[PDB]
Amino acid sequence: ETGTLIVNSVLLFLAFVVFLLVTLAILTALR
Amino acid sequence: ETGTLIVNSVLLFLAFVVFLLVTLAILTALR
Amino acid sequence: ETGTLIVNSVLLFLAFVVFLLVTLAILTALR
Amino acid sequence: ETGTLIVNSVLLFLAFVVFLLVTLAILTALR
Amino acid sequence: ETGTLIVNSVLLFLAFVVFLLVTLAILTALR
Repeated sequence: ETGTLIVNSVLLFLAFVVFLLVTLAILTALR
Repeated sequence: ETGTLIVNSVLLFLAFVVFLLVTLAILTALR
Repeated sequence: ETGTLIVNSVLLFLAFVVFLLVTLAILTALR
Repeated sequence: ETGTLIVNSVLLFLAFVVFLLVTLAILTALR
Repeated sequence: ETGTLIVNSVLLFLAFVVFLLVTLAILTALR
């Protein structure tokens, strides 16, 4: 009906932050 | 009534990203 | 009124996944 | 109107779990 | 219509906590 439905979906984008964390962790561990 | 109810449930899938983080961490620590 | 109210609460369970991450991290660090 | 509005706010408390993770990580790294 | 719509957006701020975790992790790893 409105963006109110997409608002929750937008939050779902937080899943990217997780890979960001591993990005730094792997940047030092490599293997 | 509508998917609006499942939308929140979908976000719950974010729980998988957590194991993904430990996956990389354990891939270097093993033990 | 309906489970729609509990749906958000259910997501709150995600707080457990956090301790799960530290569980593996501490399983290698111990101290 | 009702707690339904606070329910989402309650979930926001999950922000504490994040510091909990760093707490253990820093407990071994110190520096 | 009301803040009820912004409430979900506010939770989105949790994305900051993720960088906070890497902040401590990188504070010890540097590289």
